[PDB]
Order: sequence, then structure tokens, then C-alpha cells
Amino acid sequence: EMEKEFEQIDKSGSWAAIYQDIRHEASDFPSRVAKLPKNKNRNRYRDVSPFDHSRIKLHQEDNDYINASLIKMEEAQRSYILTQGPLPNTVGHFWEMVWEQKSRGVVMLNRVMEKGSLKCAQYWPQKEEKEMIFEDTNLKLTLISEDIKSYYTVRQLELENLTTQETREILHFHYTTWPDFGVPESPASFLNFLFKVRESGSLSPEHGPVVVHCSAGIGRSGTFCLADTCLLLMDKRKDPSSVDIKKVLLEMRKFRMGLIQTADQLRFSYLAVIEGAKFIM
Repeated sequence: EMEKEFEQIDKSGSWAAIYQDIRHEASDFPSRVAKLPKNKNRNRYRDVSPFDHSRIKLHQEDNDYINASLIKMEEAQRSYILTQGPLPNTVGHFWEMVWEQKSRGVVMLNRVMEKGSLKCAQYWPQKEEKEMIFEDTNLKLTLISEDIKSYYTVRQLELENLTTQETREILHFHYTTWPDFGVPESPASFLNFLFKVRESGSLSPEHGPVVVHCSAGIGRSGTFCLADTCLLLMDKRKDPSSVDIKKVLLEMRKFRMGLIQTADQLRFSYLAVIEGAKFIM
């Protein structure tokens, strides 16, 4: 059981060691499309690339590339799109992807500014009366409502395909309190946030995959997917303690490189799953 494995690694201070074994066992697949010279300005970080096999393709004949991966968890029956925080020049691609994949929710785990630098473009409207038009992808986005809470904000957005005049409601879940350094002290507000996204229906199979991002789409984004998938597997299985976090993480790393960036994020992921298991048992 992971609770005992937690005490062991913690008492022995072995987190950096476990983390390095995960790094060494992780899959390595080609990312040729990401490295094409025509795609250099579509990537926020030169060392964070989607694998070719799991990359999301845009349905635009010109250039189909976005820094985004489909993570398919077959046993849990959950999919996720993990992506980088959009760049000034990829905001239109981001919303085209949301439209094409039939996503109902966007999960944002970063602030636009952290450590005095921009981690993400402002890709949604700040006021009801000031909608955004993406001329490159023929989409209009309107803020419908905004509910600001202590630890997160939920926004209802309307996305309109200007080509077909179809409209969809998108939910934006913005976790606003992840600290600039390290991880939250307690996983309580992160679990509350994760249950709110679940309650919305955004993670349900009647919709396209949820879009999850931070700045690179691998660290905080990884922690979100890892916790959700592990808690779902503990519901589904005859023996809940058959769930090995390390194995789940390695299965997810087949789909996008580098998920969980530090030994602190790994420790935090264990704590979130262990605590979340109390609310699920």
C-alpha cells in the first residue's frame, strides 16, 4: 500500500532516487514534427515536444502542428489533452484544437505571470462586453460569467465557429494559488479543484478530452492527470491498493515526455492520491 511506501521514501528521504528511476525507465519516442524549422515558433520550450505518435493534429491543411499530446488511459476510460500555455501566435490554434476535439473544459494550473515573466498568453476575455476574435482560425470567444473563489476561478465561455455559426459552452477552470516555487503544503484545495472539474462533466466520456495546461504542459498538468487517473482506478478495481502510482506515471509518459518535473511534484502526487482515497473509501 502506497501510504506505507510514502512513509518509507519520506523517512529514508529517497524521493530524488525514486524520481531518477522514473526518469531512467521513461519511454523515448520520436518528435520529428515538433523539431521541423517551420514549427520553431509554435513551441514555448525547445526541450518540451509532443511525440509524433500521440500529438494532436489541427485540421488546417497548411500546418497541422500544435504542442499538445493525447494521453489515453485505457483501463480508467479517461483521456486528456496536455498542452503548453499558448503563445501570442498560437492562441488561435489553441481554440481551434478545443473546437476540433469537442472539449467541454479547459484546466489552467498557472498564472499568466509567475516569477516576474509571462508563462502564458492571455487567451480568454477579461470582460463580458470585450469578446476576442481569432482571425487566423475564424473563432469568436465571449466571457459569459466568472465565479472567483479563494483558490480557483471558474469561467463560462461561449466559443462560436464564425464559419458555421455553431456555438458551444466551454468551462475554464483556473487554479490560481499554485505557489511560484515548490508545491502546495496541503493537497486539500487541489483535490477540491479536481472534484469541481469532475462535477462539471468536463472529464466525462460524452465529451472530447479535457484540455489541461500549465506553462510547459508537463509538471503541474502531469500532477492533475496522475491524481485523477489513480483515484478513478481505485474506484474501479476489486483491490484498490493494487494501484501503483509509479506504474501509472510511466504509462502516462508513453504519451508525453517529462510528466512530473521534480521529486517534490512526485511527493505531492502521492499525498494528493493518499488524501483523495479517504474521500473515496
